[PDB]
Amino acid sequence: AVKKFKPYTPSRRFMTVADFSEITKTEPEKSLVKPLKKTGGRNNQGRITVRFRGGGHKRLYRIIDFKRWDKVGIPAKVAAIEYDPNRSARIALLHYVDGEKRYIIAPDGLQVGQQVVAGPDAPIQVGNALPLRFIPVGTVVHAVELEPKKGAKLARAAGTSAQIQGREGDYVILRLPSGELRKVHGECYATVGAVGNADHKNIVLGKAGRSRWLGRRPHVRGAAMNPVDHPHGGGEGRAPRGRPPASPWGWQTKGLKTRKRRKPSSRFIIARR
Amino acid sequence: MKRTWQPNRRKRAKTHGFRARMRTPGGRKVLKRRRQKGRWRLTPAVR
RNA sequence: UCGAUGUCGGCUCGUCGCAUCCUGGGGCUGAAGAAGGUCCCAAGGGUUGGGCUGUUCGCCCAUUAAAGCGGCACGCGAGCU
RNA sequence: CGAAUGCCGGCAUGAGUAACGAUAAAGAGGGUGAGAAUCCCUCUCGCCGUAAGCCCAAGGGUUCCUACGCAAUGGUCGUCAGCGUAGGGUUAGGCGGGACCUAAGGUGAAGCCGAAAGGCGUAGCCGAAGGGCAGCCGGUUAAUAUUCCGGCCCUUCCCGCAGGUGCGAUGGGGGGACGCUCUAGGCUAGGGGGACCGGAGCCAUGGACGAGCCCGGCCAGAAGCGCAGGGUGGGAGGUAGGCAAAUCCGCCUCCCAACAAGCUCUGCGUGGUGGGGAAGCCCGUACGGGUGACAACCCCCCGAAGCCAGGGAGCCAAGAAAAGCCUCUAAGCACAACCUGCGGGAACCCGUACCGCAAACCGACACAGGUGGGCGGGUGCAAGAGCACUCAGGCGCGCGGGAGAACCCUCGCCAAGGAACUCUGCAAGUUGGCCCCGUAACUUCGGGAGAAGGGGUGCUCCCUGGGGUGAUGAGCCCCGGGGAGCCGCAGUGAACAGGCUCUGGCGACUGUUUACCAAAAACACAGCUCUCUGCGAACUCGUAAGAGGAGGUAUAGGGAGCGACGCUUGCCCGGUGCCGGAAGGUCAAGGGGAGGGGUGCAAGCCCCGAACCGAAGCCCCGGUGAACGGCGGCCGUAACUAUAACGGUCCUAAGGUAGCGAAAUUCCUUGUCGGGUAAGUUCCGACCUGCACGAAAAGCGUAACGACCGGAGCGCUGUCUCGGCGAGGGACCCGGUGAAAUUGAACUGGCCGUGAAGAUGCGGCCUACCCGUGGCAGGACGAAAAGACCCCGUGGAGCUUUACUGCAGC
RNA sequence: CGAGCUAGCCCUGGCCAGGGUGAAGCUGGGGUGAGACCCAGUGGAGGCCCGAACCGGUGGGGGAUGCAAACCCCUCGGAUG
RNA sequence: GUGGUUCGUGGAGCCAUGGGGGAAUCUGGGCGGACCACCGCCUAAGGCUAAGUACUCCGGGUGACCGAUAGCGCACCAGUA
RNA sequence: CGGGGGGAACCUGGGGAACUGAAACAUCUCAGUACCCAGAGGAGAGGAAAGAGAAAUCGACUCCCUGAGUAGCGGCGAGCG
RNA sequence: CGCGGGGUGGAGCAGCCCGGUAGCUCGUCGGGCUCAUAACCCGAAGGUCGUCGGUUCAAAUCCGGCCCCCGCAACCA
RNA sequence: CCGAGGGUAGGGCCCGUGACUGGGGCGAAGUCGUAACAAGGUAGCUGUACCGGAAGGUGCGGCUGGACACC
RNA sequence: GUGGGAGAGGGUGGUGGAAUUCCCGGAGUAGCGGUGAAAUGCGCAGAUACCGGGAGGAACGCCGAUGGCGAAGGCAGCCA
Ligand SMILES: NC[C@@H]1O[C@H](O[C@H]2[C@@H](O)[C@H](O[C@@H]3[C@@H](O)[C@H](N)C[C@H](N)[C@H]3O[C@H]3O[C@H](CO)[C@@H](O)[C@H](O)[C@H]3N)O[C@@H]2CO)[C@H](N)[C@@H](O)[C@@H]1O
Ligand SMILES: [Mg+2]
Ligand SMILES: [Mg+2]
Ligand SMILES: [Mg+2]
Ligand SMILES: [Mg+2]
Ligand SMILES: [Mg+2]
Ligand SMILES: [Mg+2]
Ligand SMILES: [Mg+2]
Ligand SMILES: [Mg+2]
Ligand SMILES: [Mg+2]
Ligand SMILES: [Mg+2]
Ligand SMILES: [Mg+2]
Ligand SMILES: [Mg+2]
Ligand SMILES: [Mg+2]
Ligand SMILES: [Mg+2]
Ligand SMILES: [Mg+2]
Ligand SMILES: [Mg+2]
Ligand SMILES: [Mg+2]
Ligand SMILES: [Mg+2]
Ligand SMILES: [Mg+2]
Ligand SMILES: [Mg+2]
Ligand SMILES: [Mg+2]
Ligand SMILES: [Mg+2]
Ligand SMILES: [Mg+2]
Ligand SMILES: [Mg+2]
Ligand SMILES: [Mg+2]
Ligand SMILES: [Mg+2]
Ligand SMILES: [Mg+2]
Ligand SMILES: [Mg+2]
Ligand SMILES: [Mg+2]
Ligand SMILES: [Mg+2]
Ligand SMILES: [Mg+2]
Ligand SMILES: [Mg+2]
Ligand SMILES: [Mg+2]
Ligand SMILES: [Mg+2]
Ligand SMILES: [Mg+2]
Ligand SMILES: [Mg+2]
Ligand SMILES: [Mg+2]
Ligand SMILES: [Mg+2]
Ligand SMILES: [Mg+2]
Ligand SMILES: [Mg+2]
Ligand SMILES: [Mg+2]
Ligand SMILES: [Mg+2]
Ligand SMILES: [Mg+2]
Ligand SMILES: [Mg+2]
Ligand SMILES: [Mg+2]
Ligand SMILES: [Mg+2]
Ligand SMILES: [Mg+2]
Ligand SMILES: [Mg+2]
Ligand SMILES: [Mg+2]
Ligand SMILES: [Mg+2]
Ligand SMILES: [Mg+2]
Ligand SMILES: [Mg+2]
Ligand SMILES: [Mg+2]
Ligand SMILES: [Mg+2]
Ligand SMILES: [Mg+2]
Ligand SMILES: [Mg+2]
Ligand SMILES: [Mg+2]
Ligand SMILES: [Mg+2]
Ligand SMILES: [Mg+2]
Ligand SMILES: [Mg+2]
Ligand SMILES: [Mg+2]
Ligand SMILES: [Mg+2]
Ligand SMILES: [Mg+2]
Ligand SMILES: [Mg+2]
Ligand SMILES: [Mg+2]
Ligand SMILES: [Mg+2]
Ligand SMILES: [Mg+2]
Ligand SMILES: [Mg+2]
Ligand SMILES: [Mg+2]
Ligand SMILES: [Mg+2]
Ligand SMILES: [Mg+2]
Ligand SMILES: [Mg+2]
Ligand SMILES: [Mg+2]
Ligand SMILES: [Mg+2]
Ligand SMILES: [Mg+2]
Ligand SMILES: [Mg+2]
Ligand SMILES: [Mg+2]
Ligand SMILES: [Mg+2]
Ligand SMILES: [Mg+2]
Ligand SMILES: [Mg+2]
Ligand SMILES: [Mg+2]
Ligand SMILES: [Mg+2]
Ligand SMILES: [Mg+2]
Ligand SMILES: [Mg+2]
Ligand SMILES: [Mg+2]
Ligand SMILES: [Mg+2]
Ligand SMILES: [Mg+2]
Ligand SMILES: [Mg+2]
Ligand SMILES: [Mg+2]
Ligand SMILES: [Mg+2]
Ligand SMILES: [Mg+2]
Ligand SMILES: [Mg+2]
Ligand SMILES: [Mg+2]
Ligand SMILES: [Mg+2]
Ligand SMILES: [Mg+2]
Ligand SMILES: [Mg+2]
Ligand SMILES: [Mg+2]
Ligand SMILES: [Mg+2]
Ligand SMILES: [Mg+2]
Ligand SMILES: [Mg+2]
Ligand SMILES: [Mg+2]
Ligand SMILES: [Mg+2]
Ligand SMILES: [Mg+2]
Ligand SMILES: [Mg+2]
Ligand SMILES: [Mg+2]
Ligand SMILES: [Mg+2]
Ligand SMILES: [Mg+2]
Ligand SMILES: [Mg+2]
Ligand SMILES: [Mg+2]
Ligand SMILES: [Mg+2]
Ligand SMILES: [Mg+2]
Ligand SMILES: [Mg+2]
Ligand SMILES: [Mg+2]
Ligand SMILES: [Mg+2]
Ligand SMILES: [Mg+2]
Ligand SMILES: [Mg+2]
Ligand SMILES: [Mg+2]
Ligand SMILES: [Mg+2]
Ligand SMILES: [Mg+2]
Ligand SMILES: [Mg+2]
Ligand SMILES: [Mg+2]
Ligand SMILES: [Mg+2]
Ligand SMILES: [Mg+2]
Ligand SMILES: [Mg+2]
Ligand SMILES: [Mg+2]
Ligand SMILES: [Mg+2]
Ligand SMILES: [Mg+2]
Ligand SMILES: [Mg+2]
Ligand SMILES: [Mg+2]
Ligand SMILES: [Mg+2]
Ligand SMILES: [Mg+2]
Ligand SMILES: [Mg+2]
Ligand SMILES: [Mg+2]
Ligand SMILES: [Mg+2]
Ligand SMILES: [Mg+2]
Ligand SMILES: [Mg+2]
Ligand SMILES: [Mg+2]
Ligand SMILES: [Mg+2]
Ligand SMILES: [Mg+2]
Ligand SMILES: [Mg+2]
Ligand SMILES: [Mg+2]
Ligand SMILES: [Mg+2]
Ligand SMILES: [Mg+2]
Ligand SMILES: [Mg+2]
Ligand SMILES: [Mg+2]
Ligand SMILES: [Mg+2]
Ligand SMILES: [Mg+2]
Ligand SMILES: [Mg+2]
Ligand SMILES: [Mg+2]
Ligand SMILES: [Mg+2]
Ligand SMILES: [Mg+2]
Ligand SMILES: [Mg+2]
Ligand SMILES: [Mg+2]
Ligand SMILES: [Mg+2]
Ligand SMILES: [Mg+2]
Ligand SMILES: [Mg+2]
Ligand SMILES: [Mg+2]
Ligand SMILES: [Mg+2]
Ligand SMILES: [Mg+2]
Ligand SMILES: [Mg+2]
Ligand SMILES: [Mg+2]
Ligand SMILES: [Mg+2]
Ligand SMILES: [Mg+2]
Ligand SMILES: [Mg+2]
Ligand SMILES: [Mg+2]
Ligand SMILES: [Mg+2]
Ligand SMILES: [Mg+2]
Ligand SMILES: [Mg+2]
Ligand SMILES: [Mg+2]
Ligand SMILES: [Mg+2]
Ligand SMILES: [Mg+2]
Ligand SMILES: [Mg+2]
Ligand SMILES: [Mg+2]
Ligand SMILES: [Mg+2]
Ligand SMILES: [Mg+2]
Ligand SMILES: [Mg+2]
Ligand SMILES: [Mg+2]
Ligand SMILES: [Mg+2]
Ligand SMILES: [Mg+2]
Ligand SMILES: [Mg+2]
Ligand SMILES: [Mg+2]
Ligand SMILES: [Mg+2]
Repeated sequence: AVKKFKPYTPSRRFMTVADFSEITKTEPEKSLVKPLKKTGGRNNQGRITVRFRGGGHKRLYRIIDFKRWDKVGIPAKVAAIEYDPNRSARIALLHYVDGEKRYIIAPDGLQVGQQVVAGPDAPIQVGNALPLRFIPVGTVVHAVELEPKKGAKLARAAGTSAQIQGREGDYVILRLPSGELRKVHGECYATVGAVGNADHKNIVLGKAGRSRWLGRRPHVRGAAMNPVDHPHGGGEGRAPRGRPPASPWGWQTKGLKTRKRRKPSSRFIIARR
Repeated sequence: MKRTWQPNRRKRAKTHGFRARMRTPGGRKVLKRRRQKGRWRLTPAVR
């Protein structure tokens, strides 16, 4: 957990780096599994549609298995634990006995020697995937399918997890990382345990640049613009907002609920406190 | 100091070039106008 | 005078007025002497260096015969700042 | 046509005036020629030399070479030229690019969307300064050369012979295939020295015939070999995966290696031949050509950032694709095919001159500006691409000759004094490199720190330690140490090279910004908090399709404020915004048809049309402060006086807590006191009557940081008392070239008046021969710009909102 | 019709003399019940320091019908991000 | 719900049609300015159709059209420098 | 077998402004104009009544004259027709 | 000067704005409870509404003048 | 050479003094309330934490040096 | 040393039921709460009281003593 640094510079002071002892590889990754990708924050018309993005280190994209159900019953050994620079979490390289090599997002608790499976069969132990209906109430669980066969959308980020609070008919009730209480279909695959690399939240960037390396550009406050530019700005000598605080496009940024009311999804949600 | 003309022979024909004009309706009427007027050169020099 | 008469203060350079700050000449005095008070004549000349402030001004330090008030587009930016 | 700051052209004034475009710098002889400071040669002088030399890419497009020219172009001249006329000149299977690959992007069968034009989109395709791929050294022309030629190597295609083999691809696998910082061992470019090798020639002016002085001592090169490195397991058995099949690949198991041991690839070395080859003298050259010679062609050292190259180590931000390439099987074919080696053949299109930090490119100019890559020698100074001189090479900047005023610019020095200058030490000075001693508050324990403040610095001789390379030796090279002397005003002797301290404000910090008047206390920033978003996410761009978000998933993503860190961030929910509320109230279309009307003989057809049911929204109830925001008044009171812990009452949704406080906020104000100073509207501490601080438009501190803004001291000064002298480029005189704004016309004086109120022009009076040159700026309400301030116009435009009315969005 | 200037991002290359400080880590030693830790050498971190190239544009002077429609001189900021 | 028409919601018919409902074939259906009756007119939901009309790159004829600052931008090697 | 692209102006179709007028300005106007797009051609469009509209009338369409600045339309305004 | 609000028993506030009526809390005075004071309970007193002029039958009330008060404003210059 | 000492520079310690500021001692009869001693009228005390004109109040835990009716 | 003992002695992981609160459903009506007495609050938008489900956190009643253990602070459901 968390390398620190004596302050031989300002900003080497509170700067903080992850603990990579867990990483069993480096300079990988399995060349069979990874293409590349690009963007700018700009979109197919050339237009910035997400602000303050660009720069940052070149990445290769590790292809990664979110359908574990196509291997039902085939076992696999955990081969390696290494670094993915497209996600908060770390990926486990695993060899199947098919001789197929695949990437899994690494649960907290995997040592690399261990066997993992997926399917209704599936001993209930860290690393194994099952359909939710066969997992006993109370299990902490990650990488969940939202609908059956569509891939795992939930609890994928470092340290996240979910809990089975009970079942109703064809569906099971899940407490998400948000605390929202959600029904999910019994046939959705999930793997048991929590994501791990959970100390991720305690890295401390420590200098401006380390934000740029992650591709995050400087973010300027409405407050500091002119009135063409943003609902708050001018007059200056600073100013309070002069108005209920707003986004550049004019909507209100405190309190104002953006989820749409009539989504058929609403029929499956009970929460989010 | 750096002025506004920084000639690049490729850039000139991919921007104002004859094929370039011919691709955009905006651009075809640029040609029609120049032909209708009798320009000697409908489209720039580049070597 | 708006088909433009650049505006405070400083600096440089001055010039003029006298309702005189000093020096010269006077009357009166509640002028013994010395030293002052006040009023008259007189524009020849002279009228310091410095702390503060953009400052003019003003206060202040140290001197002085004295540390004069004004005009010249609040003299002077085709002379400077 | 007389006026429009009219329009077009022509010609004036200014005026022979300013300038002639870097202060690197010129002088003479000879030549050519009608004509020469300017063209050609020689000699002397000066300037560049991590360039002002040389190569490459862009871009330019004949500017290249030579002959004959000088009207113009050339900031003068021109006999010269980048100029005129003409002729000539660019040679590639190997260099660059294409009959190869893929990247962003582009384009796009399929497909999707859009009134039309069109928008999108998987495969494919196109796309390069990336990947792939075979040429090195010399000679030759006036002008091209890895292109022609000489010598020595090499690649593909085609066909044939031999030998080999399950052959075969657009398909499967391997590889290609990668970051940043540090970096080992061995090489090479490159460089330095030699008493050793080769060479014309030299003894000057006191000395020197010398182990003298000056010149040179390499280049390329298949196989073979050697040194150094990269890459790399071998065998079987199973095998369900690698969208078919694989013997390949993956995966499991057993067996031997464990090491480059081998196999293999590249670097360098050497190598058959090949080829260069100075100073000097001589001719004879916009250029170089004989000889030197039959040249020599060797040792030692220094040593890459280049090579071996996928080398190694560490770190986190985690570091392209595809083809060539090899392997695998598929159809298919096995006469084929493929592999290997030898041989003959065949091997296309375009670029190729020249300029290329510039007089040939971008800047209207032969323009002090701008322009990517590579090479960039020697010596000295700690190093170095820094600095001074200098190789090769290239230049003296396309007006000159004088003179030696004011004034200006760039620079040098100054008696005594030393910030007295001034808004302000602005400016300039001081300081200055390296080694050694030494070094405070405070501090986040790193810093502060080059703190401060000092000492050393050259040359000669004596002794002497360690290293590199060689042997462990000399030599050569690097790092020192001690000892005794010498000279000068002075030894980082010239050049490049911090002035320092105390103390405030603001901002944590490095960063960022108004291209071209603002670099900052503004923006950003790690970090804290609120808020939205369950994923076909929210949000954003788009009519849409689609895309970004994100091939992400709440430890994530969007929005907002605050802005490291420390200690903290009070009270109010009445209004407003957001959030929750299944009732109640009102509510549009629609449902409803009480009742009424028009017209018909009537059946009807046709209008209105009450109750009632009926969304969101508003009303209503409530919650919400790191949401918009807001956080009182008058009166009294203590055994001196003052003051008021205390009380009274009026109002509020609530009445400002902590901490700060004449402040980047304090009007009165230069508040009062204290400090500093001889003297302090500034500045520092303090008091609190805070006009009008106050807690994330954050409050109060904070080490470190700052081309920020304020205050003081030391050091030192031409800032100043207060100027002086000197240098150079101008200014002035002469020869050549020769502008510009401006200009109603001029025969253009002072004063006191007058006049539209500031008269050369009118009145009176004074003064005044005609014309210039160098100078100064008081005046022509001097020039420039149809005043930007101010108002006007029912002029215009950016911006705001509970202005009006719309629209997107929801 | 324009991103051949300028602003951002995407793709692919390249550049950054020389010096100065000396983080973690590792090794050894001390310490301890075992540690923390302390010291030494090694090591070579960093929007670290000095300073060329390259990037800037602080202060001042000159220029102002300019060499230049933003320049020149002197000084000065960054210079592995 | 809109457009067209002189018709701007007007008593608003007619022609057209984005949306909902949705017939009949002579006794069928549209129209004559809301609607009703009467009396008339006409036969939608398929198509083609000369000429009389517009215009002038081009050829010709004619000007109380210009005559090189005019007449086209161009009398000339001009959409050129 | 055909299509594609071009053509001065003219024609039809899909779409469609603003200045300006209203002596400000929203309806209105400019205006179905400018423009953009698609398709015709030597012309294009339109054309043989589910028409006019008051006469027991007229007979497809186009163009000119007239009706007529009439009927109307209109912040019953400017104006439109 | 400019605009807005204000002046009422001793203190602090209503009432004015709509003419006839002056009220609330404290305080003061008398009495009670208590050993005594406060607290608490029962009673009471107290004003011409800043001032001057007008309007009306009648003025705290409506109007004007002045006098004080509090508040905002004083910009381009 | 060393050398009294003079000079320049930077530290350390101690005393004095300073606008102002913090509490404290002490001083017959000033103001405000009643915290404590009798369940002192809320048992008291206590470390600590927040708050409040003031004594003090409240939270968490603690000590006894506190505790004849009624459920 | 050997052999035996009692114990809430400490660390770790697990786990059980009672209760409180919150929600969902059921039924049900006019108050509930609270105090010295009240009021604030809660409730006809259906509260309290009653039944069923669920979420979650905390502390462990009886055994329990005037008891045991620990150096002190302290240590109490149950299992390893
Ligand atoms: N020295 C005792 C300490 O001081 C305090 O005591 C101080 C005050 O509280 C106390 O003041 C008292 C006051 O409480 C009491 N109720 C009224 C009394 N008259 C005052 O007394 C004071 O007043 C006068 C001056 O006029 C002096 O003469 C008298 O000595 C003095 N005590 O007098 C002391 C100072 O003189 C506290 N008791 C406490 O902090 C501690 O016990
Ligand atoms: Mg595009
Ligand atoms: Mg960010
Ligand atoms: Mg942030
Ligand atoms: Mg920001
Ligand atoms: Mg701003
Ligand atoms: Mg904009
Ligand atoms: Mg806005
Ligand atoms: Mg604002
Ligand atoms: Mg402000
Ligand atoms: Mg405000
Ligand atoms: Mg130009
Ligand atoms: Mg190019
Ligand atoms: Mg380009
Ligand atoms: Mg032609
Ligand atoms: Mg004027
Ligand atoms: Mg004029
Ligand atoms: Mg006199
Ligand atoms: Mg006298
Ligand atoms: Mg006398
Ligand atoms: Mg005089
Ligand atoms: Mg005088
Ligand atoms: Mg001053
Ligand atoms: Mg004054
Ligand atoms: Mg005046
Ligand atoms: Mg003046
Ligand atoms: Mg001036
Ligand atoms: Mg002046
Ligand atoms: Mg003047
Ligand atoms: Mg006239
Ligand atoms: Mg002249
Ligand atoms: Mg002259
Ligand atoms: Mg001259
Ligand atoms: Mg001759
Ligand atoms: Mg001759
Ligand atoms: Mg001759
Ligand atoms: Mg050199
Ligand atoms: Mg070229
Ligand atoms: Mg000439
Ligand atoms: Mg060849
Ligand atoms: Mg090629
Ligand atoms: Mg090609
Ligand atoms: Mg071919
Ligand atoms: Mg190609
Ligand atoms: Mg290609
Ligand atoms: Mg298609
Ligand atoms: Mg496209
Ligand atoms: Mg391709
Ligand atoms: Mg290429
Ligand atoms: Mg290449
Ligand atoms: Mg090639
Ligand atoms: Mg050659
Ligand atoms: Mg094979
Ligand atoms: Mg591959
Ligand atoms: Mg060599
Ligand atoms: Mg050397
Ligand atoms: Mg001699
Ligand atoms: Mg010589
Ligand atoms: Mg050599
Ligand atoms: Mg060789
Ligand atoms: Mg010979
Ligand atoms: Mg490597
Ligand atoms: Mg391909
Ligand atoms: Mg060539
Ligand atoms: Mg240059
Ligand atoms: Mg270059
Ligand atoms: Mg040249
Ligand atoms: Mg040029
Ligand atoms: Mg020149
Ligand atoms: Mg130039
Ligand atoms: Mg230059
Ligand atoms: Mg350059
Ligand atoms: Mg070099
Ligand atoms: Mg040096
Ligand atoms: Mg140099
Ligand atoms: Mg010159
Ligand atoms: Mg001097
Ligand atoms: Mg001195
Ligand atoms: Mg002074
Ligand atoms: Mg200075
Ligand atoms: Mg310091
Ligand atoms: Mg020093
Ligand atoms: Mg310091
Ligand atoms: Mg010496
Ligand atoms: Mg010497
Ligand atoms: Mg060596
Ligand atoms: Mg010098
Ligand atoms: Mg120096
Ligand atoms: Mg320095
Ligand atoms: Mg300091
Ligand atoms: Mg200050
Ligand atoms: Mg800063
Ligand atoms: Mg920096
Ligand atoms: Mg820095
Ligand atoms: Mg900024
Ligand atoms: Mg600027
Ligand atoms: Mg600037
Ligand atoms: Mg700066
Ligand atoms: Mg949209
Ligand atoms: Mg999407
Ligand atoms: Mg997407
Ligand atoms: Mg994606
Ligand atoms: Mg965010
Ligand atoms: Mg801010
Ligand atoms: Mg707050
Ligand atoms: Mg408070
Ligand atoms: Mg509120
Ligand atoms: Mg509320
Ligand atoms: Mg309702
Ligand atoms: Mg109805
Ligand atoms: Mg009837
Ligand atoms: Mg409603
Ligand atoms: Mg409310
Ligand atoms: Mg104060
Ligand atoms: Mg203030
Ligand atoms: Mg102060
Ligand atoms: Mg503030
Ligand atoms: Mg705030
Ligand atoms: Mg702040
Ligand atoms: Mg502060
Ligand atoms: Mg500070
Ligand atoms: Mg900075
Ligand atoms: Mg700064
Ligand atoms: Mg001087
Ligand atoms: Mg001179
Ligand atoms: Mg003129
Ligand atoms: Mg005359
Ligand atoms: Mg006059
Ligand atoms: Mg003058
Ligand atoms: Mg002059
Ligand atoms: Mg003048
Ligand atoms: Mg003027
Ligand atoms: Mg004007
Ligand atoms: Mg302006
Ligand atoms: Mg108006
Ligand atoms: Mg207007
Ligand atoms: Mg660009
Ligand atoms: Mg660019
Ligand atoms: Mg170093
Ligand atoms: Mg370093
Ligand atoms: Mg740095
Ligand atoms: Mg640095
Ligand atoms: Mg720095
Ligand atoms: Mg630096
Ligand atoms: Mg500058
Ligand atoms: Mg970078
Ligand atoms: Mg209409
Ligand atoms: Mg209409
Ligand atoms: Mg109608
Ligand atoms: Mg009808
Ligand atoms: Mg019918
Ligand atoms: Mg009909
Ligand atoms: Mg009809
Ligand atoms: Mg009718
Ligand atoms: Mg009809
Ligand atoms: Mg037709
Ligand atoms: Mg004709
Ligand atoms: Mg004629
Ligand atoms: Mg003409
Ligand atoms: Mg003529
Ligand atoms: Mg013409
Ligand atoms: Mg056509
Ligand atoms: Mg149409
Ligand atoms: Mg109008
Ligand atoms: Mg008008
Ligand atoms: Mg208007
Ligand atoms: Mg119209
Ligand atoms: Mg149309
Ligand atoms: Mg026709
Ligand atoms: Mg037709
Ligand atoms: Mg037709
Ligand atoms: Mg119309
Ligand atoms: Mg009365
Ligand atoms: Mg204003
Ligand atoms: Mg001594
Ligand atoms: Mg001493
Ligand atoms: Mg108590
Ligand atoms: Mg008590
Ligand atoms: Mg008590
Ligand atoms: Mg008590
Ligand atoms: Mg007690
Ligand atoms: Mg309390
Ligand atoms: Mg015991």
